[PDB]
Amino acid sequence: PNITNLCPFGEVFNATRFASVYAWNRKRISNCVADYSVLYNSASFSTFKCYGVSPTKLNDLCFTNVYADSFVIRGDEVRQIAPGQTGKIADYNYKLPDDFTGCVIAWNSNNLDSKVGGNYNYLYRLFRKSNLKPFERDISTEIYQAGSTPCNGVEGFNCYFPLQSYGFQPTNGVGYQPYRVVVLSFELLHAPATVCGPKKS
Amino acid sequence: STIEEQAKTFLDKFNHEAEDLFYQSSLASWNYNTNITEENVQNMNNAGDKWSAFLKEQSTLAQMYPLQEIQNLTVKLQLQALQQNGSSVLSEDKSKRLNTILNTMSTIYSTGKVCNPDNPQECLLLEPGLNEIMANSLDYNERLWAWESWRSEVGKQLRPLYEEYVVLKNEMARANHYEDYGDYWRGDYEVNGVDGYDYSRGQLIEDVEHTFEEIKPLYEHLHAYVRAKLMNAYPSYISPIGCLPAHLLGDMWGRFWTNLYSLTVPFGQKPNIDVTDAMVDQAWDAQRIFKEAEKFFVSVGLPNMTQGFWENSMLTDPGNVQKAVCHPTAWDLGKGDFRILMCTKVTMDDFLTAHHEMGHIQYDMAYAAQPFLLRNGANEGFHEAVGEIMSLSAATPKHLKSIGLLSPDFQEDNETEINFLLKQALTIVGTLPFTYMLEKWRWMVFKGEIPKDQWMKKWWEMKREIVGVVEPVPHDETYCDPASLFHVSNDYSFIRYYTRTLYQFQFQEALCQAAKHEGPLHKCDISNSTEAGQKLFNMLRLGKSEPWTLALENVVGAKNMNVRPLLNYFEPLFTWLKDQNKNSFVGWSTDWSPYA
Ligand SMILES: *[C@@H]1O[C@H](CO)[C@@H](O)[C@H](O)[C@H]1NC(C)=O
Ligand SMILES: *[C@@H]1O[C@H](CO)[C@@H](O)[C@H](O)[C@H]1NC(C)=O
Ligand SMILES: *[C@@H]1O[C@H](CO)[C@@H](O)[C@H](O)[C@H]1NC(C)=O
Ligand SMILES: *[C@@H]1O[C@H](CO)[C@@H](O)[C@H](O)[C@H]1NC(C)=O
Ligand SMILES: *[C@@H]1O[C@H](CO)[C@@H](O)[C@H](O)[C@H]1NC(C)=O
Ligand SMILES: *[C@@H]1O[C@H](CO)[C@@H](O)[C@H](O)[C@H]1NC(C)=O
Ligand SMILES: *[C@@H]1O[C@H](CO)[C@@H](O)[C@H](O)[C@H]1NC(C)=O
Repeated sequence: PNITNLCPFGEVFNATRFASVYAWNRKRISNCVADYSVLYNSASFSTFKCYGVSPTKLNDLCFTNVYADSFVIRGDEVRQIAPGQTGKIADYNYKLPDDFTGCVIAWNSNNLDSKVGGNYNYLYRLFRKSNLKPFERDISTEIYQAGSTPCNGVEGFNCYFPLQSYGFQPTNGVGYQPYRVVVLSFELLHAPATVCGPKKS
Repeated sequence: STIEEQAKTFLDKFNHEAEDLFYQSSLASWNYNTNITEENVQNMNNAGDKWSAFLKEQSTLAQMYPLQEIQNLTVKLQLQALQQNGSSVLSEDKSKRLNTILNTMSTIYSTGKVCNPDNPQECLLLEPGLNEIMANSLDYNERLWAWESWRSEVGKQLRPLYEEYVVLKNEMARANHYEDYGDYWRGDYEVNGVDGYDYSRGQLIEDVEHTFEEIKPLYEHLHAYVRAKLMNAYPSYISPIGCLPAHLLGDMWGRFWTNLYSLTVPFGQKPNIDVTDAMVDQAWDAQRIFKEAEKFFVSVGLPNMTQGFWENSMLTDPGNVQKAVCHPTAWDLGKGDFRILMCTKVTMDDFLTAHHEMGHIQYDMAYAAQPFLLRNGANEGFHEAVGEIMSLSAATPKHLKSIGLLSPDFQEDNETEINFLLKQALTIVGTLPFTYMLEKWRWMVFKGEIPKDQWMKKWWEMKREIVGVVEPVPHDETYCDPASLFHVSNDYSFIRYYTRTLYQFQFQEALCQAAKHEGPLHKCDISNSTEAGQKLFNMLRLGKSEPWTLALENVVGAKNMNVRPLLNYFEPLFTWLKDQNKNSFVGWSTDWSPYA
């Protein structure tokens, strides 16, 4: 029939501020109509790499829930938002499973997220004792112990604060420019699937 | 856990913090250089002090990780680079004295203004007031006046300053477990810990002498030819048996002989390869110059310039209102920001300089994947050599005909190749004995081989013995004749030009063999060759991660600097000079036969 109540993709993609990659925002999208052709046919995205599904049949298939994870990383760190990759972002900030079904959408945001003095409002975790599990969030701000001595909560020698700020200037290279990344995770569960595509008339 | 993992995490923290702090310092230095204003000077000084203080605090943190318990070569290289004390090992009073001495030598050299006694109402600075006189005058006593007056004022100011400088730098170097400051400079080529590819600080002097002994016949023939031509230019001053008078070499110090090309041209009747008029006729902007250079670098397979390069570089003189340094400089500011600051004119020299500085930019872009403290050349010679090879390839008549700047009906006979090779020898071969003699003199001064009361007696003795250049009148020890040059007065290593010159032709033979050029080496162009660009980029991507001996193995297949590619490059000119020197006498006499 005639379809209304579109899924809130404006509050994910067109958000005024994005989260840091260590504290990446997850929005659960349910009980609405998800039009994926609006995103795929946009010219504003640099990466639209879909894993486990093709973009053409997204607008047909139906899913139980959609997880929209949003964060900001560097240009050279977009490749680590993929199954099976290795780096600071994949190991310590945001880990994707190998058996991942969904799409990784990234675009350059040097216009918004870079200021002439330097935008240091975006943080990333630099050290953790072990690699993250898939879809894990670590927001702990406890001092990393690289040495045998106890840190005792103070950043001294062999003891570092694990969260480090991104330096974003508008004159940086494209591998250092900020990129807003939205990862959509599609799962089907035994509950009735309610996030369906638009139906043609 | 282990010491190596501790050092690796510390290096990660250092890299992340240092890259942003270095970017702030480099951006402040850029804003000073493109806009010379006092608040920009203050901002530059504040950023530089923050960067130096951060390096002091990180070196202090870095020393607590001992070197011999780390086995990974890259981690050990970054820790070796970070754990150098620098001037920090010296006492605070002596460190302040050394910094004050360096700054006041910089001000004396930069703001040194000299003019004729009894005519003091206006005076000429070194650039361009004295440079133009040295490069264009044909008068013996005018050039003699300019040379002696500038070495009188500058040397008599700088001699006690240099006497303090040598003692302070030797104290800092022996405090840093070096033999002298010369050993500290030779430590740039020191490779330790790699099996087979190790290079020692003491091997550098032996290799430089061994290469210069093979340089010497070509330089002797070139010196005899230049002596005969300068005898024609100045009839009575120059002797057939003696050295060249010092103030007649076309530059202030004798650094290059390229301003004697008009006097010493073999075949003036034949045309030149000057393409200046052709670009003026086609209205080539400096933007077009850099785009043609970019076309050259994409033809060989190297990456093209970033968008930030075209947006943020200053490739034209800004105007009267905005002040900028005119010297062409390629800037690796950090965080993927690459810029060129050049006041580009429509000349061949500026076009070749654009190729040279974009070669510097390509070298900087290639090791951007490396860690921050390994983002350098493998030695100081490679960084300049990779720009000079682009200057070699772009200057060829094949490249000029290919891009349309030269007429397709230009006749390339042997005479034009001889005079082009002679111009390249006056630029390239003529700087080699001057460079070697200057570095050997500075090494003997730092080593204590030359006492302070005997600096000039030895120096002119070295110049007569090596460079074949005689002083016009004798100088006592109140003069400081070496420190009138930019690099020695401002604490810069000088062997980088000698090593650059040899690495230039070694890289040229390697890339021309890669490009399958089948003629003379000076007729070779490395455009359109993907494999030559790949062989170049294999070394370019390493940066300082690998030893320079291994990088040289990656390019030319040799573990050491070699002199035979240079001699192969100038072999037609060498045979021509041997033919032309039948009547004249090759070699010089160290006696005072021309003038003293
Ligand atoms: C987000 O912003 C872009 C750029 O203005 C716009 O084209 C687009 O319609 C907006 N909304 C979505 C859902 O992408
Ligand atoms: C150079 O400095 C002057 C003085 O502050 C300033 O007005 C001008 O905008 C600067 N030039 C540029 C290109 O920023
Ligand atoms: C040295 O460390 C780097 C990362 O810091 C690593 O990629 C490289 O493989 C290591 N080399 C060796 C020989 O362990
Ligand atoms: C730096 O200076 C300190 C203080 O003298 C010294 O302990 C350390 O060994 C020096 N580092 C090197 C590499 O010489
Ligand atoms: C550099 O090369 C790439 C690929 O050939 C091209 O897409 C890009 O537009 C080039 N850069 C510029 C500034 O033209
Ligand atoms: C150029 O070649 C011709 C023909 O062999 C010869 O006569 C002439 O001397 C050569 N010129 C030079 C400078 O060698
Ligand atoms: C190099 O390639 C360009 C593009 O095809 C061509 O115009 C140029 O003539 C080539 N250079 C030579 C020397 O053939």
